[PDB]
Amino acid sequence: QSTVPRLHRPSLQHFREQFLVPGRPVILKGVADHWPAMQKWSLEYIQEIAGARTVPVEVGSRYTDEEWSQTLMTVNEFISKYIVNEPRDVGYLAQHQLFDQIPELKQDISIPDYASLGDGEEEEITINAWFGPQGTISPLHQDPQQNFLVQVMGRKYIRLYSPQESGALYPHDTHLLHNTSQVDVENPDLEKFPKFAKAPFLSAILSPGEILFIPVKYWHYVRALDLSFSVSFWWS
Ligand SMILES: O=C(O)CNC(=O)C(=O)O
Ligand SMILES: [Mn+2]
Repeated sequence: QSTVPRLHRPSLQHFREQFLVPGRPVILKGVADHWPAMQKWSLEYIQEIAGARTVPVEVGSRYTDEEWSQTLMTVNEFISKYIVNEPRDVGYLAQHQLFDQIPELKQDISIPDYASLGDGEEEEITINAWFGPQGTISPLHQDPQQNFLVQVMGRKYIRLYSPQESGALYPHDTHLLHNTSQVDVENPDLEKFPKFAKAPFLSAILSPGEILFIPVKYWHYVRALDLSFSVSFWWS
């Protein structure tokens, strides 16, 4: 159990050799801290630019829950019901291609140059928004591409487990959830999942202007500590 390392604007070669090729997480500083988003994206700005648009919203504590569901509403409705007014349930505008929907917002972000070290096309990079209140939780899971998760507003608590530790994370048996752990990271049932207790991990609090590199297939768990807006870039 240790902290994810933080590096200020490392060279492309240093990132490639020490992090990308070996598949090791790192937080990059001084890279996204000057996105216009970092100063422009307030709730008021998001309402002005996106408020009338329809977005998918996940409702419930964790997508692994039984009562969890997905609905559609405007961004203004999402803010009113799940952020500003004392909300009744946790809602999360998660994993949504908001920048394709609202191209004006693309002007406020940039793809990190480190993504050019991959073997894929820039036109195939997928950019997703993650916008929600304090307390959203994305259960421990792994993704099939590299990721840069950029924090714009608020902070997130992140726990990372290597693919080498997959046995101790008890992936779901069904094919559709095989990329998700059965374990609740922050309150694990150690009578049912004893191997989880000894599995090593990295953790961090990701703050505005920071980029977390999540290597392909690295298991990650994310809880928002404040009202939060993150932007993920999936690339190969
Ligand atoms: O930010 C979150 O809640 C979860 N993020 C991701 O799983 C991701 O960027 O791939
Ligand atoms: Mn993910």
